[PDB]
Amino acid sequence: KDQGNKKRQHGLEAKKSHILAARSVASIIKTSLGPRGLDKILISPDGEITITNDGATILSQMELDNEIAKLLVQLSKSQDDEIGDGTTGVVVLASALLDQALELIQKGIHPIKIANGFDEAAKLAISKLEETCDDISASNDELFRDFLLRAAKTSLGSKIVSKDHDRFAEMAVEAVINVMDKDRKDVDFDLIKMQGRVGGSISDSKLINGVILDKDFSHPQMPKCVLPKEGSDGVKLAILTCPFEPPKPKTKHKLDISSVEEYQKLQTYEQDKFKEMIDDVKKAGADVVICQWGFDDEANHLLLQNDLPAVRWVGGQELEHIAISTNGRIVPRFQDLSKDKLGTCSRIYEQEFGTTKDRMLIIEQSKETKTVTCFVRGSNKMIVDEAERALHDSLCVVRNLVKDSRVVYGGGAAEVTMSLAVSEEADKQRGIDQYAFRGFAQALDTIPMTLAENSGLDPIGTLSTLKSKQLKEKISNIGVDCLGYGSNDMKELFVVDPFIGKKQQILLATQLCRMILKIDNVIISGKD
Amino acid sequence: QIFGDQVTEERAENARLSAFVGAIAVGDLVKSTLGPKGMDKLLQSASSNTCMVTNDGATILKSIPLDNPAAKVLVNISKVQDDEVGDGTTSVTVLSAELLREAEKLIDQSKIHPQTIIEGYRLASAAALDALTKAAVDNSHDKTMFREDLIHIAKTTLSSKILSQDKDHFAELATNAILRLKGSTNLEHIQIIKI
Amino acid sequence: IVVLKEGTDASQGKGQIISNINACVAVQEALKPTLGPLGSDILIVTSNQKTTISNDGATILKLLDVVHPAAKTLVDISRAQDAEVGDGTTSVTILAGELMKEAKPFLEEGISSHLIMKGYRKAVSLAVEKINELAVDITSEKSSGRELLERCARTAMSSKLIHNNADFFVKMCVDAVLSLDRNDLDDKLIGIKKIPGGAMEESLFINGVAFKKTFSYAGFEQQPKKFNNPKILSLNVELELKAEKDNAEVRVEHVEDYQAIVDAEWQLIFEKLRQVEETGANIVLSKLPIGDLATQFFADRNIFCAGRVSADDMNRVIQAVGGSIQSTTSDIKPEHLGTCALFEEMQIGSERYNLFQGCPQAKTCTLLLRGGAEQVIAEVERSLHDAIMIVKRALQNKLIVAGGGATEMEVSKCLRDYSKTIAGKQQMIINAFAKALEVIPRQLCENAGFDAIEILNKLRLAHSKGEKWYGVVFETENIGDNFAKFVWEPALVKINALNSATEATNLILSVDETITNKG
Amino acid sequence: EGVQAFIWQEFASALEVIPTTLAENAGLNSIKVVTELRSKHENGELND
Amino acid sequence: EPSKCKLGECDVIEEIMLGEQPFLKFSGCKAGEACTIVLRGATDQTLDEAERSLHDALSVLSQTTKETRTVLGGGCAEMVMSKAVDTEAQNIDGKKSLAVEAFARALRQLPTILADNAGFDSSELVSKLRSSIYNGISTSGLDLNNGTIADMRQLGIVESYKLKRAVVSSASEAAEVLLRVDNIIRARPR
Amino acid sequence: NATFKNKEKPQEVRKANIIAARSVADAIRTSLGPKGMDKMI
Repeated sequence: KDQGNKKRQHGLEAKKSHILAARSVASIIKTSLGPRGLDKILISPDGEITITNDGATILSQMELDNEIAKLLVQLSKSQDDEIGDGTTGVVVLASALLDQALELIQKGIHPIKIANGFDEAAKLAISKLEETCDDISASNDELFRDFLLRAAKTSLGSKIVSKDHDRFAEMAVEAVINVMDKDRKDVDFDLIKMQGRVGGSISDSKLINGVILDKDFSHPQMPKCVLPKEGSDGVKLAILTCPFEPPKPKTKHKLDISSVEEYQKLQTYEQDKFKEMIDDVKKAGADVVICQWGFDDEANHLLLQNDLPAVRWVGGQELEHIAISTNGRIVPRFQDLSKDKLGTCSRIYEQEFGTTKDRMLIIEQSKETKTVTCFVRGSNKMIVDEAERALHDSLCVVRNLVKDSRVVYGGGAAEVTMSLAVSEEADKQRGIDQYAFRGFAQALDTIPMTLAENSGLDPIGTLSTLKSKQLKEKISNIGVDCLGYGSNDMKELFVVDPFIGKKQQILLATQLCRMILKIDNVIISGKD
Repeated sequence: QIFGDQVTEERAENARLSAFVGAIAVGDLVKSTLGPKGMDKLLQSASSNTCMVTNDGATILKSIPLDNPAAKVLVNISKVQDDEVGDGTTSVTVLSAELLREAEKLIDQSKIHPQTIIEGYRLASAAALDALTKAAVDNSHDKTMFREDLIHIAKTTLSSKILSQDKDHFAELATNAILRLKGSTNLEHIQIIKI
Repeated sequence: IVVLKEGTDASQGKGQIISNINACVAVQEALKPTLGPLGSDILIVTSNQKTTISNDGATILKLLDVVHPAAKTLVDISRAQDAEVGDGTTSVTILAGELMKEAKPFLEEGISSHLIMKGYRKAVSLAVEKINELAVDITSEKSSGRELLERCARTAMSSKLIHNNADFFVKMCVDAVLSLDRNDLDDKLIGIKKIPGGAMEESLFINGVAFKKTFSYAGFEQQPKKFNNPKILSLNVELELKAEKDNAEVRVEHVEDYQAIVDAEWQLIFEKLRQVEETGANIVLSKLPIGDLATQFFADRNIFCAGRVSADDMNRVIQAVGGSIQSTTSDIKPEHLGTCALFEEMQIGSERYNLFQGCPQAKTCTLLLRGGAEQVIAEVERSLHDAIMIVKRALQNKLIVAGGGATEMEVSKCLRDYSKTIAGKQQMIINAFAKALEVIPRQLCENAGFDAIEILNKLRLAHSKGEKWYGVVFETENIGDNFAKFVWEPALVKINALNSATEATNLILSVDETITNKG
Repeated sequence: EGVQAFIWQEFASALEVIPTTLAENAGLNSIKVVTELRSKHENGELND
Repeated sequence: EPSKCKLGECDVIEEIMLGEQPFLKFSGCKAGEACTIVLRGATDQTLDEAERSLHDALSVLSQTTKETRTVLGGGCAEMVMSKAVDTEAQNIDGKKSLAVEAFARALRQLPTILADNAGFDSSELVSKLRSSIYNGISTSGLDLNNGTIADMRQLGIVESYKLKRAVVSSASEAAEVLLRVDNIIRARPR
Repeated sequence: NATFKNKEKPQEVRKANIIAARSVADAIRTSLGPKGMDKMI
């Protein structure tokens, strides 16, 4: 079926078209690469308006019919969960490998040889980069606190955060450590909640150790704060998976009212069930009741008399994060409540944020929890979304810094050291793979040349200068200047990149470059 | 076909022209209307009998539909200027078009990095704001009467507020919290201690 | 009014066969890069806008939506290749297409399709007779049911730390799949339990299931450790008297009230103790511990009971005895029982272990490995697992041939010699079928990076001189013997490929004029 | 150093067109013979 | 690096006590200009409502300081800034020499366009205005009524200083986004 | 970034002469060596 409007490619054709398809998307993100790049205006189909240079956001919004560039979106989707800040770095590096792969094809080298050529060249560059790598925790402990603050400052320097960055730098460090273990080194993005609302400024943003739920405490007369009640155990909260209402059988569901007699009785029976369901909360000692469904008007009447605030319309996913952070349990029925199954937190209070009419709640905890909600304030909706994703980028950089204590010096010095080491070892490796190793070293030179063009420097002159400083003088890390400074040697500036982060970039770039070479044919069906 | 659903990316050659010549054409609408002696513009709709003639810069820019995606950026800049003060929207768009007009010469026959051009303005605008400070005058003259006029205005601001209990002491604290600064009046220079 | 073909004319004559040949080449050239494990992948975009990338020959051909009617036969035989066999889905279409390409010059010369079909059908008949000579299936000839599978599994296990002891280790891999029904072969039933301490070569293979000693309580050395036909019972929770977890809060103001709930729990278990007595189960196994109340009662009745057995072992207990799992201890029923031939407790590893041995009803075995460290044994478990999975598919199909162009070139070489003794037009037709077999090793070398021009001449030179088993090495490019390297392929794949590809090719050519309606 | 340093690399790659063409016009494998020259000329000098 | 930084200092650090809590009172800060208003209430309601109402009173008093403060208009301030930018264009690095000079050109185009709608010759008036302020006479400006150059202090033509700072700041923010553009992403229609 | 645009293109005219010059070298390329291919003129 669908014979017409069917595209078919062959070996002698698609191999040239697959390279041109990658160079089109690559040249688009070369202008936004680096702190001197371009912030692009993007509007999601859901109505969110924001301006950012992040490649993971830009490439995700790209909808195109080129099948080679679709593989760039598939890799960035998997990389966004691992890192998310290396989208612009991998695509340009992968395109540099494809540009060198096309040259090897013209020399008579099969594309499967290029896949194995870059694979052995990537593994060789990992060992060379690890030998020149430096460690933090084994060196200086106080610089470890300074490295985490200044690494986020690099990502927060291109945003309005740069004025208040001092506070958000500490908020990004604590948010990552809370959701992870030092030995396990496992950080999940679902454990850190990123939220923000309009109003206030960025200097008023607070770091919360628990959920948010966006609740006003239902009826306004209910108290906006919850006390420990004379040295109790934490603050007990009730989690209910059943709505608040008189129970009805599943066999009938029908209620017959013959006259005012049965009408007045049924009206009192529904109120008697309201008194029986609230007593189970009092017997368990739960201060606030959290339910998935709304409450009636009579419900807020009995909860107000007993000073028991209410929570309405909580999603199923939010109920899981409450029991984990507060060390609670999920109680299916009403009568199964008890002090052991109630979530225990440090305190519960309603903190009014600026002039915003939301008036949400804040549930914190003294001990380390598995759930952290980062809340950001700003005078405009675009400012909130800009500072939110900028803080999220700082969470991803610190995530890789604590994942591997060893880090490499960035700013272009990492790609030059990896290129000079493979190029020297390329002559020692004979055979057909010798050109595959030389082309891999030339492909690594695209990253510092791209950063040099965006910084206003000669890409050839600066790259050749850095190679002479790392050879004739001594072996060290001196990169191109991304941000304004007096001179070279970013190592003096203490600009570091995570070794596990940079290694993850070169592996995904090689894994995708091989997969692109493993597709010589494109079959696209038409529209019936 | 990248993007889609009316979203598209301009060519690097056309984007520089759309951000410069396209922005000048938008600034050309308010160019001849700048000043009290400025000219007028015509806004005509499909019905053609609903039209009007006005010199307002904020009315002409917002009424005319702009298909240029770079022109929508100047609309957001006009909204930022309108938030500060309701006057001067025309002068900002015209001055921004003059900076972009020379920017075309700052690229083609110059070869200067665009971020360095902005840093060149940041150093030039800093000297421009300093030149306005040295030549700044004031109607504050007869400050002896002006210093007395401030304590009476502070008393009017205390109306309906619980501070109305004593007007003389609290208005003196607010008056001395400003004139004694001899500098920026922002609240960052005034610390509040609640006890 | 009603039109069947919707007014679509179709040409006839010799040009219709040419249109069928070009359709087979278009399908072939797409599947050429997908032949081999290192071959290229095809990207297909369906009208649903779902982009998938896979090397499976069956998944690709279903998403292409081929309108050509004669090319649908290549897709139909590919779906049957993945169903009845599962291997060679891509190679059967390429072979049928290359055989179609070799018949293209036969049409230009005027050779009718009748002798073309009879020339290939005779070549396949001579090929199957040669494959049976090339395929080596041996049982009682210079081998046994073990050593045959032990040799092929030793080379893949060679060049490892266990290579010195590999003689004793390879015997336990073949005995693992032979201890269970040969009709159903699973790689999850060979699961190995590690025993810390001891020499590596002292490991013993067990036909049944084994587990450690969970007994920390006094009263051992009472129940008899050797049974004739013990009845094995499987349990889950709520067996012993005092519950280890999930207790209850009971407040009593009197001593007699405290002794009442103890005697109440005693009577509930005592009725369950006699339930096993009336059932006649000599073996009691559960995932929860067993208190002293059940141990003392089962000791006088000569009933063995062991608690706290891991869930991984209990899964092998059920399939070994041929019984079923019971949820509670009140519902115990006799049909869940099973029996082995022997029961004993071994001191192997300086730790006493209770295990079943020599069970004819066992559908799964358990291997016990010994070593100086548990991390070393874990490397042996992964090394022995790779050897069992290779002989697993070798035990299912015991008729195998030498892969890597060995068998493919030998069939082509003999058919070229058979053509010299066959006069007539079939002489040049059989030579084309032997040449059509050259595409299988070609595309394998092209997709892997090897040069198909050099490897074709170097193989034919070495294959036609001396030993006839010389294959092609998949890793390093060179001529070699795949029969020595123990690289094998099941013969039923090549037999069904030559039958399906040649028939489908002979069918398409059997029609001079094809009229196909559209709609 | 600078722009000239990149030209020395391209000038060296431009000198390999003569031996590569000799391998192509003689029927020998292009990429294979050229790599055999870089391999043998490392140990020996002008001997191959 | 040691001995490289911006350091502060103060003459005396004295610890006092007010409201039964220890406080710190600094004395003699270097070039210190500031104040600290200590509000002593009887409850939290008196403290919170006073701080919000005090900032509103300080905002009205600060509004009269920043506004009603004007600068010389009629092309004067636009040309006076050009002289300072040309001074910045004097000492500058290599690549920003033309970038800074281009900013002074747009400053001279503001009185040029104002003279366009007046119906006079802008090239004659702006050129003479630049040469007049360059050497002495920094108060001169363009007179649109008589079509000549006269002193702005004598004619009484002034324009707000807050308006000048708002236009220059908005022009720098608008040029910050637009000059970085190597490509334009068209917004999604709502 | 933003660099010299080169509105007039004298270099693009030279690049056309380079491609025309490389086309002559491609024809002579097949004639290199004693085993080189002959050319019919």
